[PDB]
Amino acid sequence: TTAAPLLALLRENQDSVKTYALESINNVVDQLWSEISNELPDIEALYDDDTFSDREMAALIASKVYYNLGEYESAVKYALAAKDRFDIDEKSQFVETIVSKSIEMYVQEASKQYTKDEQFYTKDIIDPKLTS
Amino acid sequence: EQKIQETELKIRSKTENVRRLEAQRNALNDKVRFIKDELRLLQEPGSYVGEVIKIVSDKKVLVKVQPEGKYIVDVAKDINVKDLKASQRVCLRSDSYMLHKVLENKADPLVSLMMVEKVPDSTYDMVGGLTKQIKEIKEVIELPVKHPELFESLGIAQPKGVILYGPPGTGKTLLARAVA
Amino acid sequence: DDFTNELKAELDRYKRENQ
Amino acid sequence: ILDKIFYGVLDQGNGWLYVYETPNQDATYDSALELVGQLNKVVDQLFEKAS
Amino acid sequence: KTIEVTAEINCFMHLLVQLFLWDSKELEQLVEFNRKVVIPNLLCYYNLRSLNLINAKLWFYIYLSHETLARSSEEINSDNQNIILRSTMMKFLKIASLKHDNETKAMLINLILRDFLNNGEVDSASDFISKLEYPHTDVSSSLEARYFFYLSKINAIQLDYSTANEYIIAAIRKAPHNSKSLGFLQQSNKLHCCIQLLMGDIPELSFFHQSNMQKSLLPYYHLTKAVKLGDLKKFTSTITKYKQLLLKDDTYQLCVRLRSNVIKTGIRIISLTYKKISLRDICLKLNLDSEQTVEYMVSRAIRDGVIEAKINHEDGFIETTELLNIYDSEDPQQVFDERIKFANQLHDEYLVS
Amino acid sequence: NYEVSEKAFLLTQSKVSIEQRKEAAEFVLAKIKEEEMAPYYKYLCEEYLVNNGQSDLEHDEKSDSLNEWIKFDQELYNELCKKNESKIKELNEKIQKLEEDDEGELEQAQAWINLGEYYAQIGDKDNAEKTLGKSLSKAISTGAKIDVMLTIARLGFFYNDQLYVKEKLEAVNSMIEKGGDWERRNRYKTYYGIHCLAVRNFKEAAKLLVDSLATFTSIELTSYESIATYASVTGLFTLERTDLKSKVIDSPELLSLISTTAALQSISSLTISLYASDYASYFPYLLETYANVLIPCKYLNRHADFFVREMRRKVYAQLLESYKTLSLKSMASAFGVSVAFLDNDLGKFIPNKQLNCVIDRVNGIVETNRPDNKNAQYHLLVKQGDGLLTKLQKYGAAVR
Amino acid sequence: YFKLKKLEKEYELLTLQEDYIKDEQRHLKRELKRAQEEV
Amino acid sequence: NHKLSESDKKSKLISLYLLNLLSQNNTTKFHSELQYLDKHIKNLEDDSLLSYPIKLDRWLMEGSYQKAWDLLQSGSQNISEFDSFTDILKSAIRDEIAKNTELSYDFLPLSNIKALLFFNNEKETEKFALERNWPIVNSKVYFNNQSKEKADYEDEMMHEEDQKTNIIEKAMDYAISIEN
Amino acid sequence: GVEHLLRIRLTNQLKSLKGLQSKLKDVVEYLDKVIHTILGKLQDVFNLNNLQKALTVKTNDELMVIYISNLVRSIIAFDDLIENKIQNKKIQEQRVKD
Repeated sequence: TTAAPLLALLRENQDSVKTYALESINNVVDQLWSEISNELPDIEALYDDDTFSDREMAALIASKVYYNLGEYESAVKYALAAKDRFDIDEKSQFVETIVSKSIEMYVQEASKQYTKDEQFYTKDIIDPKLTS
Repeated sequence: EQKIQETELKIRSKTENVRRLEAQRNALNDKVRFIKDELRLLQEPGSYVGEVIKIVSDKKVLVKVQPEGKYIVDVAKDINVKDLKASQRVCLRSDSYMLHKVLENKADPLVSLMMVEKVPDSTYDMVGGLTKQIKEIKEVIELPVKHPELFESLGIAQPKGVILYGPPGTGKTLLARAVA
Repeated sequence: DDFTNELKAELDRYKRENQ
Repeated sequence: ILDKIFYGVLDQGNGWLYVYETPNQDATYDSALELVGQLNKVVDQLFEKAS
Repeated sequence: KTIEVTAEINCFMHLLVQLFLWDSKELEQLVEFNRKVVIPNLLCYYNLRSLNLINAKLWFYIYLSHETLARSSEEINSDNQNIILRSTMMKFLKIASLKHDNETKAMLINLILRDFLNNGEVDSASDFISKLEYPHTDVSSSLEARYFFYLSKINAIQLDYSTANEYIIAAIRKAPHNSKSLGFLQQSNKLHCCIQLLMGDIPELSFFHQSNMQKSLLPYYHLTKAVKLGDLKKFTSTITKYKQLLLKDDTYQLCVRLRSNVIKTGIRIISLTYKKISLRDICLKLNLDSEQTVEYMVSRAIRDGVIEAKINHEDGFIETTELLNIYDSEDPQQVFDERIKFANQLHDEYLVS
Repeated sequence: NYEVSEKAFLLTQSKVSIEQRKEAAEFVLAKIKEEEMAPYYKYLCEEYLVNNGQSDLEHDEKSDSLNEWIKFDQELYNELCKKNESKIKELNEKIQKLEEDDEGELEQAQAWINLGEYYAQIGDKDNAEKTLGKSLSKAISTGAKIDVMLTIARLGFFYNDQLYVKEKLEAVNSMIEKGGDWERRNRYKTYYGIHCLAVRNFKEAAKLLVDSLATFTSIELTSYESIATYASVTGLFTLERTDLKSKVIDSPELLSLISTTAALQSISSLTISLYASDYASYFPYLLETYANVLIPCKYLNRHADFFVREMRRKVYAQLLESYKTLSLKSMASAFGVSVAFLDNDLGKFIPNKQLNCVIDRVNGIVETNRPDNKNAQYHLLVKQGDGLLTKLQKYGAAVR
Repeated sequence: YFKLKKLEKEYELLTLQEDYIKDEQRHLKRELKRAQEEV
Repeated sequence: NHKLSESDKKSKLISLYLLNLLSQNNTTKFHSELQYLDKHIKNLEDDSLLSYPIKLDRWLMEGSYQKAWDLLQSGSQNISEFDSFTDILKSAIRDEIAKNTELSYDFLPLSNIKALLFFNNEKETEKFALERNWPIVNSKVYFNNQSKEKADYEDEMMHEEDQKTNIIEKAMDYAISIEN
Repeated sequence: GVEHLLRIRLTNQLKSLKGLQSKLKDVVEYLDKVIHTILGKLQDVFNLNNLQKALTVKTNDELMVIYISNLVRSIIAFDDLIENKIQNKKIQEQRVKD
């Protein structure tokens, strides 16, 4: 039970090299997670690039790991940024759990925001992603 | 759906806390009430000690009370008079004249003098030299008391009295205690 | 042990004659 | 010295008497040791009864 | 309908259980079927609240056989089978929620932790422990000891003698009854003895004599004496003899770890208390231990904190401190703080009950 | 009872001097087949097979004795049986008649006392005990306790049991009455000395054993010689030299004792040694005492080199305190010990906290520091606090 | 979600009682001290 | 477990890998790698190649710096690709050996320190003594075992004053445990 | 009657600093006035934290014995508490049975 062949490739450069690993890692994050957590700084590093636009796919893997650790606010954010790979109709243990936390977060924000404003959900004061 | 479960869960955490905390609140609360009850209690004029002369059948007991003279009182509704007996030292109410408790009965040594000694401490192992006496004393006292049935079956009578005569104070009084 | 005390006895006795 | 009336020592290596005496403190090894002994016994008794 | 469905699900748990240990048809053969009942048609039925309607036994028995390797000795030499089981159980640990499924969460931790300890990285440990830490009201005494034991062993590898000590001592409390006073107690006890040796030295062997299996105790005695008396020659020759022991226990690592300590223990016995102690006596002893590092070793010792000293090699003398009436101020400060903590915890235990 | 037990112990614990084993085997042989005691004879034969000095003959060759019979044997079952028939038959008829009539409450006890004789003699434990214990339940004289007290004793020496013997010893002693009575005290006093020397606290033993109010024998609860030697010997080991000149050469009992025997080397030679403060004299004497008195003994064999090591420590210690800058070259040469012995057993002593000796082994010089200091008390205070502490975690393990 | 609301009602009663008990133990304790002095 | 794609350069990579792991100074990683191997016994002992890194790891712990240094210099493997590690490993040992020496000696000759550090050129030893910041007098190095305040932190060590204060707070913990 | 109508360390220390602060104010005011008894007093105080420092070291060894004493005391009390739990236990068990 090793993620090490795949994890090793993230530390090398060329976009092709990064792509080949990502998609292998994606399927088995939930399964392989103990090893994958230690490579977490590097996976965040893929995300922070915007010349390499498979940022969203990094983000999705990273979210899974963030959940398992118990940083739920952080996972939720990365899950949003993943976009076309966050699908809520798939309904796994992954998807269900971060969805729960997402409604939670809007609700919290929506208390504070109602007292200030009466139009906020139509505006860019709060996250369109959250809204969508 | 998940949200609903977590809340359900928060309920389970909350009840255990109330239960532990609630039980201590009862105990401490009770301690305040208890003192309060004593504070009220203490304002009685007290009870008299009295001695039962005799129980009667009428639901009355004749009591010779020690601070005062002698009184006929009507015992409590919580006991009979066949739930009592004569020679008991009693606590009688000065207020309602009912035997609130019975203590203990007057002890067997009484009058100018007289000594009763329960469990005699002497034995034939406490004095020696009694090889001559041991067979003799056994038949005269032990065998009739311990077996009445023998004496009866034989048709020998039980002796009425025994007289012991000897040099004084050697262990004559001591032997009597042993056999007892 | 039983053995030690003896080994030691013998060592002591050897010194002692040369003491 | 063995009887311990005055705390000196004899210095065989040079032929002097040297001041051994600067004193100890009592009643603190002793105090503890007593407390300990009673307590262990009191726990043991109570345990038999409980069970 | 409620009653009927529960009754079946319980019935199945018994049936599989009875069907292992004493009524199986071969444990390895049966694994497939166990995996089949769990993954479809069981987790799917549960509403994420199970603690008693799934049990350690099913995963314990399946995994136990894969590690036995004498009723199995694989079925694929690629190692597909066992890797997949490690993944499937790792996947389950996600499925046991971080607010619910609490007893079942812990059972997963014990199994996963074992497999890494036998043969793997044991810094993979680090995540599992953090995840484990959440309010629990349902994790049993047996499971706790098992936890403590895996945890100590890991920390022992990492070189924290102290952490593993507190945990190991805790382990052998609570759980041991008559079914945990058996083989589990023996594994635990081996580690508990070792740990004391590495941190310092082990208490007397008198206590251990009547509280454990005698068969184990004789090899443990042999190992402890060699370390305590401090002779290197004793330690190797002993290590050679109980090869079979160290292998069964999964403690071949002791041989590397204990060795430094033995050589240290052999200087320590010798009470270098006088103002100067001659160099020659210490060189004399060391020669048997060390063929080229007589000066290095005496130096090594001083840096460690075994003896405070001065050496000159010109004058060839060791000057040292008194290794007898040490233990002074602030040694009570450490004791005073630590002993109060122990007292508060016991008072707390009185209040709860 | 005691001379049988004593010579069976002596017999097995033999490897030196011909007449010891020979004479032992003869007395054991004579008594144990007269007596209905099969099971200790068996034990004797088990324990003394594949040993030197054999007086067993069934396959052996290792025999050095001139008596070729102490093997478990079939003659046994004719001597034992005709006696066992006689005794069972007499006693059966006797118990039946006495108990029918119901004469007294003290004939009844005499009838159950006869089965405790019978039963300790064949060597049953539990039958002997509960047959006699009836008498104590039907307590009506303190006699009942005296039979309880005697029976634990007999059995005790035969088995060589500390623990249920201690338990029964305590329970019967403490009971209803207690008393200063002579042979309840003589028996309590030796037996307490036995056990506490066994635990290795040793001071507790000393407190009762060294002190004796018995100037004459107690036969089968111990020989006069036997207790007396044992009290002097524990005296020496475990008590100070301030104590020694007080009590352990200046009690008037010891004086009538040293009159006729001084082969005990501890009522004479070692006591004198200790007083005089020597260590040129001492160590020779100790070895001679170890062989002559400790190893024949049933009680002081088991404490071997501990007994040795602490006494050599005590003598070094009383010297170490009296002097300061001390010439180890001079000591090691001429106070009757070898050089090599002196260093390594001095060094064996030092880490255990048994001497505050400030050594340099080969530079030839020793100095002295105070034997107590603040540090020494703090270290041992800490020892006892964690002793205490652990037991409470145990209380809160099963309860709670 | 409608469900959740039903569960909040039962939760809310518990939180309010639980906090109230704390305040009570503390008053009771002072009152216990004074009243003992009064008897 | 897998047997069917095995080679002998395998033995040499894993050993290069253990050593690489050693120079970085992580005991836990080292041990972890040994466990990972197919068996504990078979692999560690059987391989000549594996033997070099375990042996070096034991003696580094032990204090037997000189045996380990000597073994790398003379080595077969030294020619190959232990060559790479030799320069890192040398600096690491010499650093440890300089600290042992700093503690142990009040004074020692300059000639002695040049040989222990595994130099034989006078000049290099002056540079290293200076790096370490030791005064040197003529013919001799003098050592100062030279502490400073701090080396990271962790309170019970004083952000702002008083272990006595740490006692007052931990006193509130045990004095709250009394009153109530 | 005073009570009838109405029904340590931190304070001691706070009041002390309060004092120091006031002593300081007075001095600053005096300094303004200048550019006597008070001065003499300030110098004296100073002469008699610094001087105390060395002696506090001795106090600590004696205090450490006192902390070890505390350790024992908790254990004696603990013994009475334990007893209370058993008595309770017996009652509880009897209650269930009836």
